[PDB]
Amino acid sequence: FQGPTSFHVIQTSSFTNSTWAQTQGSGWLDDLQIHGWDSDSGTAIFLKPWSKGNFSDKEVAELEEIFRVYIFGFAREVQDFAGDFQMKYPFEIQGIAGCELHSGGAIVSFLRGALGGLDFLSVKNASCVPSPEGGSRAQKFCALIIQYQGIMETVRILLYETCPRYLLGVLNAGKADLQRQVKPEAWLSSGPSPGPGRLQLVCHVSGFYPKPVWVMWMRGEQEQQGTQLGDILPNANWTWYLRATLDVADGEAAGLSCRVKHSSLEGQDIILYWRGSGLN
Amino acid sequence: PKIQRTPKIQVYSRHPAENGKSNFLNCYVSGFHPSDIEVDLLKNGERIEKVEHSDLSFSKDWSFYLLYYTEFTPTEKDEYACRVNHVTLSQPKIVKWDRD
Ligand SMILES: *[C@@H]1O[C@H](CO[C@@H]2O[C@@H](C)[C@@H](O)[C@@H](O)[C@@H]2O)[C@@H](O[C@@H]2O[C@H](CO)[C@@H](O[C@@H]3O[C@H](CO[C@H]4O[C@H](CO)[C@@H](O)[C@H](O)[C@@H]4O)[C@@H](O)[C@H](O[C@H]4O[C@H](CO)[C@@H](O)[C@H](O)[C@@H]4O)[C@@H]3O)[C@H](O)[C@H]2NC(C)=O)[C@H](O[C@@H]2O[C@@H](C)[C@@H](O)[C@@H](O)[C@@H]2O)[C@H]1NC(C)=O
Ligand SMILES: *[C@@H]1O[C@H](CO[C@@H]2O[C@@H](C)[C@@H](O)[C@@H](O)[C@@H]2O)[C@@H](O[C@@H]2O[C@H](CO)[C@@H](O)[C@H](O)[C@H]2NC(C)=O)[C@H](O[C@@H]2O[C@@H](C)[C@@H](O)[C@@H](O)[C@@H]2O)[C@H]1NC(C)=O
Ligand SMILES: [Cl-]
Ligand SMILES: [Cl-]
Ligand SMILES: [Cl-]
Ligand SMILES: [Cl-]
Ligand code: NI
Repeated sequence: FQGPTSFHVIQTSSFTNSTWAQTQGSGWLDDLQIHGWDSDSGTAIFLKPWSKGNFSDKEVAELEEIFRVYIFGFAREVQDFAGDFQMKYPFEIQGIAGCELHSGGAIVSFLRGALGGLDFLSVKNASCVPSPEGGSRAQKFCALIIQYQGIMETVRILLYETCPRYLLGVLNAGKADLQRQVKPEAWLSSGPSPGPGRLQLVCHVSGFYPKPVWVMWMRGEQEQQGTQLGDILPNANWTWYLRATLDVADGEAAGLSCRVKHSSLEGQDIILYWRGSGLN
Repeated sequence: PKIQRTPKIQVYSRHPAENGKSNFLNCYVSGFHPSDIEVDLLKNGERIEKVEHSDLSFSKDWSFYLLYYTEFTPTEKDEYACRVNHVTLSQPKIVKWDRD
């Protein structure tokens, strides 16, 4: 199957001072957002009609309540212990947790935390593992948290029992959108000159879904190894954008073409031809 | 918890620019830390009021990223840009849209 193969929740908790902290949270299938968190209500926002997967409305409400209590309690506890952990304001904590489906069918769960944009801890085999970047503070944190009976058990259940069934259920529930095929469009432009007597040619590919794509500059059937793939950029409404560039000498641009291959094109590649002297 | 990272700013159109044809202007802001950021889309130096944006996300290296976008009708003379302010910047950073 094509499309996303993992589910995760994220948290960003920004501590301005000892009496002001705010948290942002959301739920994702790879980099596609399927849940939002509404801080006005302390409840989730279901972004797709299938965002609850195969879970009952009762189980979903139970999970929303766990996250609401967690978000409030997290800020409460961090503010209470910040002095003991020698925290300097402002500071920002990030967290990600979820699970992924691998080749062979195994589902692997993960949980990572960060402080100041650096790794702070991870969960390995239902244990708190301090990250070296986290120093003695992360060691102190893990030793303190594992003594919370309720928290250790809730985390274990959510990562290893709730997440794998939720993932399978939502990959199935959302397959109309997750495994849809959206055709790219492609066009050529003449980019920023890399130097004297040199040109940059740009092949743009936009609006495709899923993300895997193949773009290359060609001279006939010869793939130009000089092709530079840009990083994949997002469009709104679950599609992607990509630039493929080629730096050439002024008199070497004639004869070039850009070829695009995508899963949605049913083996019918897009071929664009670069023409010189402002003939596009 | 001390190193801050300045935002990368990439401006692009959803569709090839055709003068007088409705399109979408995108501004992808990434690689920044901490998360607080102000992003505006500009038309001839003036802020566009109706701009949409993604909820906060971050990459595996913990750097934040956001997509800002708006409907736009490009012409020959009109200029478009993305203006960003962040704690790592002393002044707002402006990246102009360039179809070429
Ligand atoms: C949401 O979906 C989940 C996935 O469902 C499957 O996939 C989707 C995409 C559709 O194709 C569905 O039709 C399909 O069911 C549900 O979770 C899965 O539920 C099934 C039960 O329905 C469960 O199967 C059982 O597995 C155990 C063995 O499990 C252990 O071992 C395996 C490896 O072998 C390991 O992977 C596991 O983690 C465990 O360690 C087995 O003993 C069961 O056998 C019994 O029942 C069968 C008939 O079902 C019978 O023939 C036998 O004789 C025996 O009595 C059975 O095969 C899956 O393991 C489970 N998958 C995961 C990853 O958890 C999910 O169901 C709910 O959770 C389940 C854990 C279970 O409690 C269900 O009763 C729940 O409804 C579903 N709903 C929700 C709300 O999550
Ligand atoms: C603790 O931080 C509060 C929130 O800070 C604001 O939001 C952050 C996310 C960030 O953008 C920061 O720059 C902001 O200032 C402060 O409250 C704010 O205070 C300012 C200035 O007084 C005021 O203009 C804001 O409206 C107010 N915001 C909110 C949401 O309350 C705290 O200030 C104290 O509390 C205020 C309510 C007010 O009584 C003020 O006089 C206090 O200093 C910050 N507290 C401390 C002790 O520094
Ligand atoms: Cl994808
Ligand atoms: Cl809340
Ligand atoms: Cl073209
Ligand atoms: Cl080679
Ligand atoms: Ni400490």
